[PDB]
Amino acid sequence: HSFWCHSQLEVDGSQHLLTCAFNDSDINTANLEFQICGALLRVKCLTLNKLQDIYFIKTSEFLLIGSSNICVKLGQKNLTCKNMAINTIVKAEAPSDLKVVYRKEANDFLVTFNAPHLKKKYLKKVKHDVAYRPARGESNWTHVSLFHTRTTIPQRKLRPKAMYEIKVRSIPHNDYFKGFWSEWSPSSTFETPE
Amino acid sequence: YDFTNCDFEKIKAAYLSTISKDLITYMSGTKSTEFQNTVSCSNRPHCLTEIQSLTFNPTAGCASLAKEMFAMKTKAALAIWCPGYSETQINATTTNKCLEQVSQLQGLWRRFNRPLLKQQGTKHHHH
Amino acid sequence: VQIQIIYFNLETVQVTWNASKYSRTNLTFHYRFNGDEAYDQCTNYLLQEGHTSGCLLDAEQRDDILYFSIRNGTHPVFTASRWMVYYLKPSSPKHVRFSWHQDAVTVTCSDLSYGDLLYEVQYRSPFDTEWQSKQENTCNVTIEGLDAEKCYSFWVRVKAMEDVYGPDTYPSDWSEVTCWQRGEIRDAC
Ligand SMILES: *[C@@H]1O[C@H](CO)[C@@H](O)[C@H](O)[C@H]1NC(C)=O
Ligand SMILES: *[C@@H]1O[C@H](CO)[C@@H](O)[C@H](O)[C@H]1NC(C)=O
Ligand SMILES: *[C@@H]1O[C@H](CO)[C@@H](O)[C@H](O)[C@H]1NC(C)=O
Repeated sequence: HSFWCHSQLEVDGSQHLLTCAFNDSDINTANLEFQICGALLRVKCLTLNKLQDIYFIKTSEFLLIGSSNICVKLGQKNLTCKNMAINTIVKAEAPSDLKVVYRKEANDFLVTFNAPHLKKKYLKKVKHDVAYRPARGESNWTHVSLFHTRTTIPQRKLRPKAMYEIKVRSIPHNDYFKGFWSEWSPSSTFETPE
Repeated sequence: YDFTNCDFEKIKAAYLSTISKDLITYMSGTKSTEFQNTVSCSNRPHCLTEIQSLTFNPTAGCASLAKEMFAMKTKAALAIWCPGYSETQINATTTNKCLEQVSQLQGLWRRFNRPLLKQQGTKHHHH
Repeated sequence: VQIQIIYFNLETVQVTWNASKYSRTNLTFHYRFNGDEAYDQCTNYLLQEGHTSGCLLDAEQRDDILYFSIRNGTHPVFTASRWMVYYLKPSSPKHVRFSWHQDAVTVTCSDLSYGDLLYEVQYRSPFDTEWQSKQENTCNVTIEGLDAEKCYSFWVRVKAMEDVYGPDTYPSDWSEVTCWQRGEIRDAC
């Protein structure tokens, strides 16, 4: 019954989201519930809501200070409990609005995107990972590490008269909030000149 | 309570991560310059003493800030990182006066982050 | 009464005022620090058009609440009390140096004697529409992913951190603008 959890901050308000699921997806989750206790503002515990193969809770109860016990329960029996802090399991939200503009004057491509964490109250420092490769055939992705929402790709670095695929992801970089890479953004494509 | 046994660096991390932001949310819409600054503090233990007082000791006009999210986090940080703080906890229980008082808290928390800056509280040379 | 407070580089506090009503007069400035109950009068006045317009206090790197009052003789016209560091203006970055490595640069400078500051480097090539920026806790900012083949204009400044000093501080003035193409200094860009 081993499991994982991740938190996401200020999702649809001042409310945070906690998501958990079993490592083994071939598990009959019949009557198994997830309960989080501790590090909550007004209550001792919260029970997560099941949706197909995942469990979640959207709430404002998290203190974001101190550890919580997350338990897999069958009735009142604890099958497995793990202690973890909501502030150390933060999955960043994926960037969006990825755009590439070819600048002939500069002999480069200007890449821009929107970083949702910048609009949040907490966690205002994330590291971005931009990946690109030709849209046709198999290639090892070229990765660019950034701390801002723009980068340039010099023309000389890309093959001419070719179509490229580009995507981006983010991870918390903060001395308090720690966690996981976001999912990749949807991919954008662009064409290189002669 | 004596705030000299606190993990100040851990408390500082908690302030900068979330508490600072929650105080700003509470004060939203007020002019920075709108409240006169009246409450001061010196060292980190003294600042925590004054933060303690203003956040949890009930004043007149502002009966309770204790239920506020910034206060609940402050109580959480002090219970985790100040040993014997929860063993000394007393076990029984927006106004234009609360905004004044929260403005005072913001200054103390900020002063808690400047412990190395000198003040009028002087005379300390040695051998 | 309109007022301005500047705490220059944690050295000097300057409080300036203007009030058209009290033009035919010298308004007096009285101050004290926290606890030091009796007010003292200003011993360093700024004048404008022959009349008092400000005061200079030697603050000697001290972080306190300055309590002050401006008076039309005995009658107080304006009274306020503010944490002095809230009006901090750090000094301009000194001894700014650049070290290049292929498509990267490391900008260093003399750090100030006080903490919780952000040393910001702004840069652009003629192809950029706005200044791009990178900042750090110390004056050692590394900007990777640039183009050795392009000319870049650069300038540095010091800001106080809002979480520690509050929102009303002043950034330092920017240091001298320098131009760089292929790891060598240039005149124009
Ligand atoms: C408050 O309650 C808890 C549990 O009863 C106890 O540990 C704590 O020390 C009490 N406070 C005082 C001052 O006795
Ligand atoms: C002086 O008054 C004018 C408006 O009359 C204002 O623009 C200026 O900033 C005031 N000076 C100070 C020190 O704020
Ligand atoms: C105001 O003070 C200046 C000197 O600081 C002096 O020249 C002037 O006569 C004074 N004005 C009045 C109203 O006395």
